[PDB]
Amino acid sequence: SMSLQPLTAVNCGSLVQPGFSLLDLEGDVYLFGQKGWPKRSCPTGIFGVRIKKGELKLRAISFSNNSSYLPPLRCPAIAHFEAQDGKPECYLIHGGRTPNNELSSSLYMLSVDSRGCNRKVTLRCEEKELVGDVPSARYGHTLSVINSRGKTACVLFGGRSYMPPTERTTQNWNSVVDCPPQVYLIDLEFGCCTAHTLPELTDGQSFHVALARQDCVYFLGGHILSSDCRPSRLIRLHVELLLGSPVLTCTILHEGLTITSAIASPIGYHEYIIFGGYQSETQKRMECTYVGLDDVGVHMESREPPQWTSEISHSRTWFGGSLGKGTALVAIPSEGNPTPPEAYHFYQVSFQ
Amino acid sequence: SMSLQPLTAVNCGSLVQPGFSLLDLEGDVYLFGQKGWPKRSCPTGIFGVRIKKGELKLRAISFSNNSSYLPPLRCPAIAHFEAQDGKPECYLIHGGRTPNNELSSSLYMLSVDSRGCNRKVTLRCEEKELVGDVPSARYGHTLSVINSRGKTACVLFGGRSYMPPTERTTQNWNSVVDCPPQVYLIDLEFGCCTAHTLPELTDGQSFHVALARQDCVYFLGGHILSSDCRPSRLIRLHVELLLGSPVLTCTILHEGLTITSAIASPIGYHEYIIFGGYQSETQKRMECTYVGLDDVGVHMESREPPQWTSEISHSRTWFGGSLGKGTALVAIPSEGNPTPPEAYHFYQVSFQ
Amino acid sequence: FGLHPAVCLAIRVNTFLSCSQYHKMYRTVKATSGRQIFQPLHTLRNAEKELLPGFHQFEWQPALKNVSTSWDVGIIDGLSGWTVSVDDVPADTISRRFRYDVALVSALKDLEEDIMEGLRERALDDSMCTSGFTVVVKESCDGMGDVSEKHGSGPAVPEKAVRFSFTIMSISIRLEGEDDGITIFQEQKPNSELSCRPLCLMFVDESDHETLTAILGPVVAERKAMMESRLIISVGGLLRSFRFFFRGTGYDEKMVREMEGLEASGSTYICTLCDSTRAEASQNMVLHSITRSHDENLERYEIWRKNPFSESADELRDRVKGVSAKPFMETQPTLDALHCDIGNATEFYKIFQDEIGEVYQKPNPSREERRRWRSTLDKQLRKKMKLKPVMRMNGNYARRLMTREAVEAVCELVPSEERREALLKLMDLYLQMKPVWRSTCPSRDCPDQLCQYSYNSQQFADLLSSMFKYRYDGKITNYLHKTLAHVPEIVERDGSIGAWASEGNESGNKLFRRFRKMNARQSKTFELEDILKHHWLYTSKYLQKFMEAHKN
Amino acid sequence: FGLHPAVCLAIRVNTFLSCSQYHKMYRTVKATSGRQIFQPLHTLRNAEKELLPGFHQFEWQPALKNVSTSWDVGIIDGLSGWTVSVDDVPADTISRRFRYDVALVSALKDLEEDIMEGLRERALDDSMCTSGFTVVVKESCDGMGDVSEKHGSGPAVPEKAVRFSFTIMSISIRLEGEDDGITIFQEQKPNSELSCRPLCLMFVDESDHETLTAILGPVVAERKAMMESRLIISVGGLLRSFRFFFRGTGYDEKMVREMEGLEASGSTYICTLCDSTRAEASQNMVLHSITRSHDENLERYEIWRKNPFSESADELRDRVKGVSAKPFMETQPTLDALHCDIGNATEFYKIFQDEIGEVYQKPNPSREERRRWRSTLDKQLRKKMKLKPVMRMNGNYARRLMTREAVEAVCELVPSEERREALLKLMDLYLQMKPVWRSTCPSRDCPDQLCQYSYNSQQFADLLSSMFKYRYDGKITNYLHKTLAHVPEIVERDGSIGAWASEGNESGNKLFRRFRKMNARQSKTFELEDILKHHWLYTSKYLQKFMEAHKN
DNA sequence: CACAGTGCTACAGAC
DNA sequence: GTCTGTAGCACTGTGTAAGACAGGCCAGATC
DNA sequence: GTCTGTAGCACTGTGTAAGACAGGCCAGATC
DNA sequence: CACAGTGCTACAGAC
DNA sequence: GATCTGGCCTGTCTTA
DNA sequence: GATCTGGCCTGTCTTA
Ligand SMILES: [Ca+2]
Ligand SMILES: [Ca+2]
Ligand SMILES: [Ca+2]
Ligand SMILES: [Ca+2]
Ligand SMILES: [Zn+2]
Ligand SMILES: [Zn+2]
Repeated sequence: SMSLQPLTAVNCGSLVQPGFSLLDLEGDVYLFGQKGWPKRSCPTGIFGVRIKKGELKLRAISFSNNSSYLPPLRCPAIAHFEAQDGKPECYLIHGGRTPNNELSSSLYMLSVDSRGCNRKVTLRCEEKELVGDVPSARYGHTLSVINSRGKTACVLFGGRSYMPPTERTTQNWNSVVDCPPQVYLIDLEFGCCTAHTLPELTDGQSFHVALARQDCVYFLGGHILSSDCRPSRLIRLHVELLLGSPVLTCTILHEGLTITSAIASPIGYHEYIIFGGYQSETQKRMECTYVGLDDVGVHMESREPPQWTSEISHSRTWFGGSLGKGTALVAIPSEGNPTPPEAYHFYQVSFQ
Repeated sequence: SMSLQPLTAVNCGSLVQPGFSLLDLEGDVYLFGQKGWPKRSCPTGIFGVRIKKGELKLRAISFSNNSSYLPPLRCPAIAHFEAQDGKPECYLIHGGRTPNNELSSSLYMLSVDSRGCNRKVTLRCEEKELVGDVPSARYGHTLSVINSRGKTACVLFGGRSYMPPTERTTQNWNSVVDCPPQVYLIDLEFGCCTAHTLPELTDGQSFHVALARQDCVYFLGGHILSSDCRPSRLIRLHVELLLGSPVLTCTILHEGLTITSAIASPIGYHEYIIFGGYQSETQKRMECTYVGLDDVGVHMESREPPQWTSEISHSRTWFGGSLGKGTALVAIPSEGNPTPPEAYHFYQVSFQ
Repeated sequence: FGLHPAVCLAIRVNTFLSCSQYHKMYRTVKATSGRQIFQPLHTLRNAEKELLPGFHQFEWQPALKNVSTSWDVGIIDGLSGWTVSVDDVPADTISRRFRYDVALVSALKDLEEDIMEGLRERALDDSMCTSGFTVVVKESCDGMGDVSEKHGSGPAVPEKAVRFSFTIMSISIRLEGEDDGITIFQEQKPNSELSCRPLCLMFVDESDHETLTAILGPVVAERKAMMESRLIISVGGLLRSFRFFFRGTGYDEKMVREMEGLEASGSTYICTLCDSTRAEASQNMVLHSITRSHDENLERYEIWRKNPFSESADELRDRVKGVSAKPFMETQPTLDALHCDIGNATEFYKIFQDEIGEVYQKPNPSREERRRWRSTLDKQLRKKMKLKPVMRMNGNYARRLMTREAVEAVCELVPSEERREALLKLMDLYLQMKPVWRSTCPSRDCPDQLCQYSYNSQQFADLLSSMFKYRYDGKITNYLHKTLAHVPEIVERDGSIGAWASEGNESGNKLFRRFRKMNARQSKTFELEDILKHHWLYTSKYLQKFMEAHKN
Repeated sequence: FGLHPAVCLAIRVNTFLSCSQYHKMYRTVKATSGRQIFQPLHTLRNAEKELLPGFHQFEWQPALKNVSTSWDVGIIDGLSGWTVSVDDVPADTISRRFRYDVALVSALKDLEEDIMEGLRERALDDSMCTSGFTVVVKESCDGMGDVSEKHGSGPAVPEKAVRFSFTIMSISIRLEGEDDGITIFQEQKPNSELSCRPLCLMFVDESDHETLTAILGPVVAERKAMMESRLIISVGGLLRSFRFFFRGTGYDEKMVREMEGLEASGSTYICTLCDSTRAEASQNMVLHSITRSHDENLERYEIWRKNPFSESADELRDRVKGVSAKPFMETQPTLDALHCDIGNATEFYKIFQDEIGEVYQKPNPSREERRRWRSTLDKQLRKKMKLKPVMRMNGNYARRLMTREAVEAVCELVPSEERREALLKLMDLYLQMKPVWRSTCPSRDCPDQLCQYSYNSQQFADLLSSMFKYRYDGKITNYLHKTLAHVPEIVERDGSIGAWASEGNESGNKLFRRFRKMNARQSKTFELEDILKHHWLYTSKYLQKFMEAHKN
């Protein structure tokens, strides 16, 4: 079953903002993307998350000497590169949006470097140069890793962006549009990107969930901005790395799941659990969903949700990320006078 | 010599006001006269003062069952009735001014009743009825006890009061005048008072120090409100109790001391020390003065003052009372933004 | 081509124009189209001295006891001759006032036109009927915090202020006989600013009972002197005799307890009007008669001081029902509509908070759970009812919160459908009895709710007893007790409750801040002397008629 | 008679009358002496639309990059098309603004009387002289706390506000050629409210760098678009070409650090203008050159991001001199006179406190004796110098405190008669150099102090080094560093310091509060839209001339 | 060297 | 000679929250 | 037919600090 | 059942 | 060394 | 069980 326990943020509630990332590296979870530019208390901007005794504590992580430093991107595409040859195990980030609202259009590989001493870990970030046909600066898109024969590539798809520089006006400045619906194959070196268009992917989407397994990627419910619809349909994409041009085919599967901005926590070998973003523009999704996927296709079954508190049930918005091994963290904005100033109440939900 | 040590009031800051009294009963000192009417934290209005470890602590005292309760008078005439027959040892209070600014015109005998258990003391107050020829309601006056062969009586003299009820206007409401300069002999029972006029006492005075010994009372420097002068002359008045009318004679002595509202702490058998009130309306007196008095007359010698701090030296006003055995407590108003809210800085001065 | 100095003085006062701004406008309108339309400044200074206190000649019969017979005094400093010796209590106060009866005759001479009109339309004639005038005066006083202090010269002064004011409610006549009294003028908007005339200004803290009594002593002396005499004033060409009835009702409860010798405010003795204890007022919530009076408090503190039966502290307090200080000012035994509203609203806020969480099953929650419930309640009341969370409960929030739709917005959070209807019934019961204490005249405006008050309050109390016993086992708020036990006899003794509320005085505090910022000399020696005068002008009927009469 | 709608509109705006109050007066003056003198309300609504932005036709050559070519836009919401999806960053903001170049056109066209008369007094003619105009624009921006939030409908909004404004400092002409430029108009009171025109208002906290950049993005884009084009405006009947120089100087230090990518504010790198560390500024107090620029901060944060030499965090930080955030807005490398004054005054306050107690002998005092010294200093400064103690140092207190006589009132408390001479010498040294950064033009109205500045600051620094080393061993205030090291070169590069202060902007905050309370609809959806327009009207030269000209 | 007032009292200029 | 307009006086309000950094100490991990 | 005056809309500001009291616990004094 | 506004937009009344 | 009791302390309530 | 080191904590400083 599933249980939620309320947490308490001891001395850092000023760092979490609706768009942030939680990276599970070697069992340790790292918060990435904080409000504002990195202060001097933590000049890196990446924190180690430790949950214990109903408390949520954050620790300042440092980098290595050969690493490039990193702006706190807000809604980047995040791909867990799993431990394999050559060097395990990266965490691909591209590209999000900057504290001053630009879009990065840069790829960053984030790995673990050394330990300890006293449970101290140093990370490292290689900003990997991209030669293409590079994809445009965007956010809300998704990035996934695929293995075929037995080469490893990275598929990139979706996202929003600002209007083209020709139509952009100081009165159009903050309006966003979906990028054209092409898929990008990023080799990780050679740092060569290729763009491929698909007859069945007729319009772009954003804030979808992408689940990859062994040379097949399944795109679940996204949000289409042109028609203002949340499609129930599921996309299944089959790639294959032929020397030397990547032939690539697509298909629409009948019914998937109507969600946007979800939390996909992994529980099993290739099985995840969806904790829910939003069904409609006014109604956040309150039900859980188990999604295991195999060689035959996707499977999907209802799980019973936990006893949602009145507060987390009547809240307008919510967000969070997976703490790993069937556990995730959710946040709720708080309203009070005076300011608490703890901006968010925190819960930890766990499956089994 | 003499030393001053700064104290700190731990929690009692709202109770001390410029006009208050410190009564030394059986070695323990009691604060009497607090700001406002008695709260429920101390429904008596009298507190026990304990100075230790540089801290000033107040403890709520209770009364007995047969005692009359007591308004917090502000500038009453105070006479330490010493332990003798019949009942020792009282503390005469008459009459001060009430929280709502009336003048009391009542006489209260304040004595110790029982102890302990855990250093708990209960007092008692008898409002002694006065039949006369009673004195008018006043304040800033003085009261002393005298013994002549060997009957005991109380001399009462000086003070201010509100203007007569015929000339008092709602535009004259708060203006005060010195009451006529008669001396009142109060027998302590029966409560028969008698007034006597003196050819050499032509004008009334207030805020003078009265030192009594063995059927002679010495009135030191007062303030005359008609001529707005502070006389440096000393008055010495000699009483004698012959039934049935107390013959009574006076004399002006060459020079005394030009002070008002002083602190007369006792150090010896019949010798006190004056810590200083005010010399002139703009200049508070900063020098000490030893005053021992005998059968020949009053004697007067300058002692060295303690090294006054800059704060207690540049203050506009000050007040306090004798903690006994050559020790006294002084208070200084404090200015700050925001309110401290500790209204007064406290010092303890001690001789030898 | 030309305006009457009175007209343009009313223009300048009623529109909040400062003197400097008015002059700025006058010179401009005088250089374009040279003919001066407005009057210069000095002629307005000359125009107003007929309107300020100290202009008309009057006399009392018999003469007022220990009040001077001069009739031409204007602005006095309220220190009243405080001798400034250094050994005495300090003169910490900056305060200024009108001398009471002079300001009274000024405010009465202001109502000349309305007195004459009320005489003529009830078809009474005037050679007649110059003998039995009766004026009913509502007086009011309130403290006020957050008053920034000026640099100035001296002396050092607190950052709080006390503001004593009054207003003329009604004026009637009883000549010749049988008639109770034929009301000839009555205030149409008694809770408005335009009918709350300032009397006394102080930079004093409410709490210091020493300085407040020193400043307010002469005023209470004048009040006690006026209950006996007859005023005689030439109004409408004839000398006429007036009587005065003073009703002090514009006091919040803290002030009433400070002023009547009672202990404040979460005592064991809760009521200002009755003697019942806190616990005793839980078992029986609706059956209490009004007993306390100023004279009885006066004679009870004599018991406290003399202690004629020689009992302990607690036995004596029980004997005296908590009168341990001497009462200083007579106060009408009534209720305050505004602060009662705010108190009952904060109580219902707490009840909603304790219904979102189900504190009738889980009797002891944590503090973070209570904070979480507060968060969810405030978010719900932001979505519907469109309220922001407030630091403190104020009147407008109380008005919008104690509606039926707000309760229904709350019930969406209460899980189980019995407590839902429980507190819904509670709210509609409360709304069936609110208009009785906030109407200007309940016997005419909402008569049936006046009639049904006893039974309604009975059911309210029993609903509390039954399904909220976890909250009201032995604890009640004072205003709930007053609202449930004393309303009917108050409205039957006085006639109304809302007409005598603290609303007008608090409304005048706004004007105090406004005029201190923009209508006075910026100095400690003069700011009060200016605020008082301009405030007195702003609340004059004679100057307010120039605004309306010259439109319709 | 009857007044020109422009005249009475200026009457209504410049005297702070409400629209409701103005109508209240208009009907009254129209009923007595029925001949209407003032105009009704609707004709003033018609009169002002020529004064608000979006009325005159203009064009840029070449066209502005990514700025629309429409010239008739009025008040826009600053969200600029924020798509309101739920998965995106929320639209937490209520903000309104004028589109930058349109408001610029409006203010410039407002200055056309003075531009023409400035042309005619220099005896330059008009068929000539239409090609080389140069306008110098001072920009300013400041946050503002304690802004009470409305109930309204939505969305939930913080209780702080940011207010971006600008003012036209000077406008000159360069053609024929040899002349540097012949100034034709220049601001006489640049630190006044009447010459600080509002551009954009937001309910945003200063601190949230995410929302502030989202609001201010378009504005900075328009700024960067205007530096190349030339405006063309029909002023004086003829089409004329203007160019613009923007100098952002109305920023306190905190905002300069926030907007130039520097770490704030008690850092190891203290100066906004130089690269010297804190301890390094103790040894050498007076010898530092200005090196930092927006160009170079932009160039340096790329060093921080890419880390091309693979150094650790601290080696990288000192290689980049504390640039770890991307600079977002170009800021003129100068000083703020007002906040510099306040900072140096609070420093001298602390020095007096450390001289009453003799902390140069007893190096570690307690907390209670530091509080005791504070009390004695405040009492002394109340007796003489007539000051009350302040919660926080402000400008007026700073002005009255840094006088000769105040130091002499302090010396009466210092016992040792050589430290008295010490800090007295300190104070006159400081007064010999304050007018250089407070004057509107130092080279004209205090030239000798301008030339004697290097030597004076030298002696000030050495007095600190010798007789106060117990305090300045390795720590200095940032403003003390700026005041001692950078004043001369600033005044030589720019011409003045006090003329470009933040004084006018802070003065406009006063108007923001006033208008929000008395000159706008009371709703979240409209109050900014009203405050912006009325504030723009109040700061118009054309409406301000009706006040002055029709007096003298 | 902020600056536009804050209201009252004197003291000139103007018929 | 009445009426009018301004100078003198002493003081007002707008300037209002977190972050940096050095030193001490303790807890948890390793030898 | 232009000009003019008011009703509708949704929300504003004045309401703003200590004291009472019950229960638990510890420190100091006595047997 | 506080109350006097806060400014703008419609919509009648008035020549 | 054990026991008792007064008074201090904290938290909740009631009005502002 | 002893030793080491990272990170927490407090207080002071700097601008608001
Ligand atoms: Ca009050
Ligand atoms: Ca109040
Ligand atoms: Ca600021
Ligand atoms: Ca500001
Ligand atoms: Zn009762
Ligand atoms: Zn520098």
